[PDB]
Amino acid sequence: RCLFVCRHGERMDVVFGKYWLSQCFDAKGRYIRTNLNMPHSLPQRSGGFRDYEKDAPITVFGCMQARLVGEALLESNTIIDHVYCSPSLRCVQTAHNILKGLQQENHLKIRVEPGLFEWTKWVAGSTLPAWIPPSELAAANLSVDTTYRPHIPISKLVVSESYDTYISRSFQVTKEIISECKSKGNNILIVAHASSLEACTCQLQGLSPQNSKDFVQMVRKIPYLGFCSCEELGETGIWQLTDPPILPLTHGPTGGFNWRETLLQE
Amino acid sequence: RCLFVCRHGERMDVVFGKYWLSQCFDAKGRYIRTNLNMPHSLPQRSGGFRDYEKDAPITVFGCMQARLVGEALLESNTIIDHVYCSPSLRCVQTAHNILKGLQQENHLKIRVEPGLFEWTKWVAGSTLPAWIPPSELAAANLSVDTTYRPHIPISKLVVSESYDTYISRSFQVTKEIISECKSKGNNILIVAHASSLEACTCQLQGLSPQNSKDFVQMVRKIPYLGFCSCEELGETGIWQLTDPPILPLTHGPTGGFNWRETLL
Repeated sequence: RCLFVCRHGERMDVVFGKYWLSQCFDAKGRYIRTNLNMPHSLPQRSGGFRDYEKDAPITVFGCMQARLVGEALLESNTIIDHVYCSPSLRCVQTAHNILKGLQQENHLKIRVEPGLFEWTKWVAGSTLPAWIPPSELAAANLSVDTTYRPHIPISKLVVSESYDTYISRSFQVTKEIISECKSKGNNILIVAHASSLEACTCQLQGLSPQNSKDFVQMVRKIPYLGFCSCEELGETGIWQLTDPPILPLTHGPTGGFNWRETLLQE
Repeated sequence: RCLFVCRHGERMDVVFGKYWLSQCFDAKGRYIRTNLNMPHSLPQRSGGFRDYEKDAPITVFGCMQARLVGEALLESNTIIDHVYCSPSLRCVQTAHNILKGLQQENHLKIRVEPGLFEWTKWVAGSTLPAWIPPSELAAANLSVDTTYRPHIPISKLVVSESYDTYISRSFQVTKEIISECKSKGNNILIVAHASSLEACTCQLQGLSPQNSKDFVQMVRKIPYLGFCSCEELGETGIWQLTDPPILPLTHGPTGGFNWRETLL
């Protein structure tokens, strides 16, 4: 048995900055493509385009990262029997595109688990992002399981949550995920956040969590699609981090370029 | 008539650093893949793997950057009638993958022109990179024209070249490129270096070049696949930079990750 945990792909809001909505949406709040790193379309959301502010999508290159990981899993014959993700759109889109690369997009149905959402301290304000429900995610051609009953529904998350609460629910939900997949296929994939890789696996392995200051510093090191593997040893039944079955993915930037501001014109 | 000039895609040596060869090659100099941003294979080179040191390939993401641009050109209904590139492998690979996006890889044949190589002061040492000749590039399934007769062959390049020489030969070669494509298709694509966007278009437009320092500082701003367009106004015959027919491409990094070092 193996638990794979990885981070979502490149985020639109990180690339395109504080006012990224202005690069993606017109005066009427309709999506527009102003860069090749943006897709042809984005889902309509119940509260309009500003719902994207606390729940940004991945980029085209975010999609490509996800697909490269899926293809690498396929190429290594790493069979994924179940896939879960955080309700964050970026996590759902990442999971969908791993499935594409895996060529399992018509077989695997992604189980959206609010339990896997990151520490709610990272959310601005006193309300949660307006996550797109699984029924709408499926309507947007993301391979989500609309029949999945989450272990920690949105109703059970609080924005006030302590670090301890975040680690504890991550431990709790990870055990419930493993428990329900037992004897239903060896490999489980979680697609979530930078913080998830340690939060989902720390107490699973019997380890004590770090203090929150060291935790936050560490979490800043997890690249997009950062990928870890936590295996259950048959002999002892103990879970332990091990080398993933795929190579790491590393690439650099392609910076912003305005030809008028740079090339000689006079 | 339009002249499009763009930079090659992401470079393998830039991503993986000074000791990048150690990440791509084994004790016998055979290519090894140790990262998903590395391709499945690299061409066999006459002087072995160290020839890559001064002539690095593009990465997987460099290829994807190239194909995206090609796809955008196809979507914009922009027809590329001729394509030229620097002999740098990164430029050739980028040009090929642009053709892939255009779905023109079996019709267009890339014209490898050493005149489009960048300022030779960016080459370490006193010898040029051991560029892979067109017949070998074709053998590696890159869509290169093995019959193209370059306007500035490798034999004509000087490793010790001055800035003014680089700017002048860029002007010279661009004019000769334009002249031989006249009345045989309206749009020309040049796939080369950061420095080529300006060097190839400056004097073409009748402009005075910047000094070498301001040139270098500007050159540092040009991203991978950075794309400009220089159009010939039909009324006057004056060439001028204009808005490209495709959107720009901007993305961030996905840095290194050692799970042993970072995770509990």
